[PDB]
Formats: sequence, structure tokens, C-alpha cells
Amino acid sequence: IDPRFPHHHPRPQSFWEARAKALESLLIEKGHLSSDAIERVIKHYEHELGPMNGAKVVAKAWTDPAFKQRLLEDSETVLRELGYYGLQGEHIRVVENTDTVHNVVVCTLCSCYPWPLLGLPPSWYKEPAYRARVVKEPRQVLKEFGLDLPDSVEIRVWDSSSEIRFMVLPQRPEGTEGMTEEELAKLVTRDSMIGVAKIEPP
Amino acid sequence: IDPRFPHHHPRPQSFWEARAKALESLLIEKGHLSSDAIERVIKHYEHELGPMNGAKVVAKAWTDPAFKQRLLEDSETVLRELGYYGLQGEHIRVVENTDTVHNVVVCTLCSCYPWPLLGLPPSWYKEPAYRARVVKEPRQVLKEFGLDLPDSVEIRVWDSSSEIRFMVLPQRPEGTEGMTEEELAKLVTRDSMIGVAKIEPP
Amino acid sequence: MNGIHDVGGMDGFGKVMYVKEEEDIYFTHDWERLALGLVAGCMAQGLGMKAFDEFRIGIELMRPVDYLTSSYYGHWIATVAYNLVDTGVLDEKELDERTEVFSKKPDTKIPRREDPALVKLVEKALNDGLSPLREISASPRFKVGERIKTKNIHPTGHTRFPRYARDKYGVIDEVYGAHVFPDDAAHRKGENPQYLYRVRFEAEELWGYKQKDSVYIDLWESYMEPV
Amino acid sequence: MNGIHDVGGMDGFGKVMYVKEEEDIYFTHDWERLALGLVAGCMAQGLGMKAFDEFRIGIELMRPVDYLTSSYYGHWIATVAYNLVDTGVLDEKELDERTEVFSKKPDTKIPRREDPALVKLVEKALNDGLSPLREISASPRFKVGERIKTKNIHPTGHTRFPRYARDKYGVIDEVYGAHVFPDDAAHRKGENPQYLYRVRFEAEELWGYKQKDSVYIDLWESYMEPV
Ligand SMILES: [Cl-]
Ligand SMILES: [Cl-]
Ligand SMILES: [Cl-]
Ligand SMILES: [Cl-]
Ligand SMILES: [Co+3]
Ligand SMILES: [Co+3]
Repeated sequence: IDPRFPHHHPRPQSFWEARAKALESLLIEKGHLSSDAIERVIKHYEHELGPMNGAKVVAKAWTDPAFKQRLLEDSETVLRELGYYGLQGEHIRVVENTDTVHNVVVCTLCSCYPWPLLGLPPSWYKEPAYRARVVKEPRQVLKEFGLDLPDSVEIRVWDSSSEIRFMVLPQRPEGTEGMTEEELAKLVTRDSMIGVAKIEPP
Repeated sequence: IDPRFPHHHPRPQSFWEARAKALESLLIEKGHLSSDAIERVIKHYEHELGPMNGAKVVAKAWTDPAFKQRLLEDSETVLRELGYYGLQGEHIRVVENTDTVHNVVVCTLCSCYPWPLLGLPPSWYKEPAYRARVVKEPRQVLKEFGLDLPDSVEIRVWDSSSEIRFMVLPQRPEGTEGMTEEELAKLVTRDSMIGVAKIEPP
Repeated sequence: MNGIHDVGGMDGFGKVMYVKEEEDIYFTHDWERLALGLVAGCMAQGLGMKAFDEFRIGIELMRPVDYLTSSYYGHWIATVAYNLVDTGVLDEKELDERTEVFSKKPDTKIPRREDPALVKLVEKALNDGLSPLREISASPRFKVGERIKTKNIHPTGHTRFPRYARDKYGVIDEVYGAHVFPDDAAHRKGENPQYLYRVRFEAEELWGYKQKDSVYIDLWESYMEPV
Repeated sequence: MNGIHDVGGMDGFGKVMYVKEEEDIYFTHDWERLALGLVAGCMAQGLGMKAFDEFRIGIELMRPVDYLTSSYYGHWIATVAYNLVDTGVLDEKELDERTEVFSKKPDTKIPRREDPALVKLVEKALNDGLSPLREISASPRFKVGERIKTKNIHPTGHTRFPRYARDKYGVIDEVYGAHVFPDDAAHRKGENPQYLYRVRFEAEELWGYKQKDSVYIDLWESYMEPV
């Protein structure tokens, strides 16, 4: 490494791995962490949480108009009553897609996403391409997901710059006559709750 | 490489080296370049040009008031008459340091620098730290070069956003009584002609 | 800070790497899972970070070349390391030495410790969260429907005011209440809460573009002025 | 383009790496020298690039991670490769294959050819340069001393209008004349020259900062409006 140019040389990903193990080891040795505390977190985010919680909310809104109306009027109260509350989900707002309004959510500055409701974010949601472009050329971005909106549909992009979080309520598709709430929940994709996809008819 | 994350993986500098050789080889084979054409360029920029040309101009301005006045009135005409003209030096302007005005030059967008007058730029001039910071916190930057200007000295930063180029004319220091023009030229540092240093008394 | 993390409106980052959700694996290396555990385990105890403001500035301070190459959970490792050293929980030299041990010998055993009371504490944090909503005695400066102009300010510390939104006209959409103020709290300078607003910006104002597009952004009161 | 190259006003890039001029080596690898030769040799013949506008956009289009890690002459290699392929001088597949040959076998011999007439041609370019000054029949829109406001525009192709200077009040310092217009010329869309101006901006206007600092920037007429 030429000392004029240390900034050309990234840390290898092996460094981050080693550093993680070093932090773990030091913190356990000093009594700050425990094996089981670390494992508890991993279990929570990898397995206990996930987009099935948002899917339940969407299916309930589709099946129960009174619930939908309460959800849109005061989502924080409603979601908390359902138990979809916790770290990074203290203040969750629901934004409704309509025929002429399409909502898309981002965290341009990082990765913010309502874990208690949706679980961990998509890979692409955290990376620069989506974050940089969706606020400026959302139609071009949405086309890369297969969603080609007419010029006449307004797009609202929601940048998660505070601790307030946003979840998109997608429209129920055609072809779903007679489906139960549980069957409808199975149709609700993670991507539809971010706004990068509509729901296909079955 | 996980195809979700190709942008995490830079090309190694060995790739750039290989690519350079590939370009050379193809262009020579196809009759577009020759060995001697490539060598001629390298000789020109590494050896024929350099900051000694600007130093001559500065020493002449210090020793010949009529020349200084003509240089500041119409630098392009004057520099061309001296032969300090060519690629990336077609339109060179001289900006005079004074007791209460300090000039500093940058190319925030890249590296632009008047090769016919000063040769190739400094390492640091082309790198992000200098380019990003000098337009916003020039006093903090100049301190990293050892130049701590009083709050009362105005700083003018010249961003080389067009093909117009700028060279700083530093002030002659104390301690130089009786020096010849040639001796004075030896005192003129490259860095003083960018504005990141004053000239020390001998 | 006007850093590499503040990407909104940038060009050159390329296509989005679309993947089907069912194929969008969470973790491909064990250390990624560990990163997640370290963050929440520390934050639940107020070690290095009391909430996400301190968390975020440690990521923002990464070398740009590291930010772009570490992968996402590398950001999490970076900020845990930064904040634990900055607050004096860990010593930098000890941490660097131990890092070198694991780099050279990656199969080095990790010490084991069970602490069921710590598990309960961590759970409680995961469940209760860390709401930043506060009350202040002042009234809001702005009202729903008011046209404001965002400031041209360039904090050198943490901020939640993205560059693309600065010096722009917008319209107040909602007054949320007073929230912990990131630009102070990230630096341990007090919660100092201020009214938080949702503000709508039109594409024509942000970009000069001709689209039926808008951006809703949450902005603290001190980021804005009346017109 | 709002790319990684447009760094003015960014934070996080760190200290400047000061080195004494006598110690500030030009080249530490032979391929760096070669890069320099390739650029000028091609440009002197109009191969891939007729001037620096085409040169610059090829650098600006680099992947951000490559821009920050290639080292400076890596930018030069990138743009030569980009422009020669884009204009059809070289075939991308052939170039990639030959790159792989040299990567695997770096001591592979380079073909030799002497062409003294080409040397003369290259010399002439080095000596005569490529002035972009033109004449147009229109008169300048702006005058020395006029207060202007720079536009809020976001070209997706090449531009010389740095982000930090957009939507700002400034004062015309000089009318240079009409110069080849980069935002068109970089894309081979014509010289289409426009009046070029030097414009002074105060620190208070650019940054909200309190310093006796200013920035002089050269801006084409279409980047600005009257007040
Ligand atoms: Cl929908
Ligand atoms: Cl001086
Ligand atoms: Cl108050
Ligand atoms: Cl005309
Ligand atoms: Co985020
Ligand atoms: Co340049």
C-alpha cells in the first residue's frame, strides 16, 4: 500500500468476519454478552418475524372493510393491538394503493424497514442502486421489477428519514372471488408491501 | 460473487494493467498506434514538461514589473509568446496572491491542470479528499499543508470546470534581496503555484 | 454529513438486482447473523448506543471504499466497533489484536456463556422498542398545508436531512409530534427533541423533471423555514 | 450525471495525503505510463475521442467501486476502453479476451512497430492543443456583475455543472466567449457552443458557512437564469 493511496484499498470481507468474532469474544469475556443473548436475536429476526405478518394485515383489510377503515385512520393503534410492534416498528403507517396512486417505500440514507411487521428487508432494498434511483426515476426502477405504470398513475415515494415506518397496502387482484382470508394472505407478496409489485391474479 | 452483489467487488489493479496491455497490443496490431508514438507521449509528460516552466514565469514576474503587469492583464497572450501552450494549456489564467487574498485551484470533477505550464498534477490533487473538501473548508485543507491563514485573509477557490486553466502567482518572500531571476526561480515550489503553500524565506 | 451513504438522486449505481423473494436469502455467512446479534445485544443494554442515532453515524463515518465493499452486515460490524471504542467499552488496540487473531486463525474457539436474565432483557427490548416520540412545551412552527422552504445547511455531524431535499419548497403533510433530534442525539449531546413533520416534494421541484412523481420525507423543524 | 466523480462538498473522504513535491513520484508501475500514452495517442488521431468531453464521460460511467479503487490511471484505461468500443474502433469480446491473456500471462510480448509520421502527428497535437473556443452569432445573455441564479437541473448524461453549485445565486465575473458545450459534445451530439462564464459564489450561499471564502466556477449559459 502506497501511503498516498490507502483509500484505494478496501478491507477484505474476511476482515469484517474476523472483527465480528473479535467483538463477540471480547464482549462475552467481559460479561457484556452471552451466547444465548446473541442466538436469541438471530432467532427473532431470521425466524420469528417475517412478511407473513404484513400479509395477514393486508388479507384482513381486504376481507373486513371496518378493519381496513380503522387501519387507515390510525394504523399505529391498530397494528399495536394486533401485536405487530417492537424495535423498528414503534410507529408504522400504512399507505393505500389506489387505481391512480401507487406508493413505493425506501430508506435512501440506509435501510430502514418495519421489522416487526415485515421482517428483514430485501437484499436490493439496502443497496445503492434502488436507494439512489427510486426517489428520482421511480418509473424506471419499477420497470426493472416488471411493473410498468401508465404516465397517468401518480407515484408517491416515501423516504424513511425518521423512525416512522411505512407499509404499502396493495389492491386485491381480480380472480380472487370466494377466497378465504387465509387463502388471500398467501397471495400477498413481500414486494407488494414495499410497492415494487402489484399482486397478480391467481 | 453473489449476483445480487457484483458492485461490492472492485476490479483488481492487475485488471487495469492487463487491460492497458491489451489495448496497446490491439491498437498496434490494427495499425492505430506505434511503439514510438506511445513512448513520445510518455517522454513529453514525464520529462519535457514540469513545474519549472511556471517557476520561470513566477521569477520573471517578480523581477520584471512590466512583464508582471502584462501577464496579469492578458496571461493567455503572454504565456503563448513564451511557448507555454499546448494540450490542456490552450487557455491559462494567472491569479495573483496578495496580502489579503489567497488563491487555491482545484478540479472537483476530475483532475484538470495546465500541463504545458506545470506538468502533471500532484498525487493528492486528483484524489477525492482534496477535491471534495477544498471548495467547502479550504482553511481546514490548507492547514493540512501547513498553511494557517488568518480569518481576515479572503480565500478564493478556483474550480476548473471548463477547459480554462488557472495558475497561482505566489508572493516573493522576505530574505531574497539581490537574488537573480534564475536563483528566484529555484525557490518557486509546485505547491505555491496551486495555492496550497506560500514560499518560505531562504 | 454529506457522505457516501447519502445516495438519493445519484446516477451510476446501475440496475437493481431483482431476485424473487423466495430466493432472496437472508444470510450466506455466519458472521452476518452474528452482526445482527451484536447490534441488538449491545443496544438493548445501552452499550455503545442507546438507540439508532448513534448506530447510524458510525456507519456514515466508514471509509467510502469500505462502505461500498463491506456488504451490508459489514456496516453493522463497523458501527458496533466504532461506538464501543468511542464510548470506552472496548480498547482499540485490544480489539485490533483480537481481530488479527481471528483473521489468521478463523477456527479459533469462541467463549461460551449462558445468561438467561440477559436473554430476557434482550427480548424485552425487541418487544418494547425504543420510540423517539417525546413532548415539548413549545408549539409547532408549521401547519399542515403550509408551504415551507427547506434550509441550505451542511451539518458536518449526523443529520437526517438528505442532500437532495435541501433548499427546496415543499408542503407540510403531517405534524407527527416532537421526536428525539438525530443531529444531537447521534453525538450523545442530548435528546433535544423537535417537532417532526412529513413533507411532500414534487418531482418538478426536486429534479426539474416532468413526471407525476412526488417524494414524502420526514424532516425535523430546524431543517426548514417559513416562506 | 450525479455520479461518484462529482465530489465537491462531500464529507468522509478524510485527510489529504500531503507529500513533499520532490517525493511525489509520477509513476510506480509501467502500465500507468502506458495509460498516458494510449490516451494522447488515440485523442491525437480522433480515435474514440476528439477532445476531452468524450474522455470525461467514460470515466464518469465507471462503476463507483472501480472509480474509488482503480487508481488514477485506471480511470484513463477505463475511458479509452469505453470509448473505443462505443465508437466501434475495438470489439468488446476481442478486447476482453486479450485482457484475459495478459492477466494470466503478464510477460506476454507486446508487438513492436515504428511509425515516425504518427510520432509527428502526436507531437503536433501535444503542441497545438484542442482549444474549444468558438464564435456564435448570438450575443451573451449575461453581463459582468449581473446576479444570476443557477438552475436546478439534473442531466443524466455528461455535464460540467457540479451539484454543489446548482440552484445557487452567483455573480458573473467574466464572459469568456462561446465554448464547445460538454453536455452535447461528450455524447457526439455536436459542438453546439454556448457562452461560457466565470461565476463567483460566496461561502454563505453555497454552504451556509461563515467564512471569508468564495468559489469561482466556469458555467455554460444554459446552466443559468437571470434574476
Ligand atoms: Cl397494488
Ligand atoms: Cl503567496
Ligand atoms: Cl420546548
Ligand atoms: Cl448563434
Ligand atoms: Co435505513
Ligand atoms: Co479535471
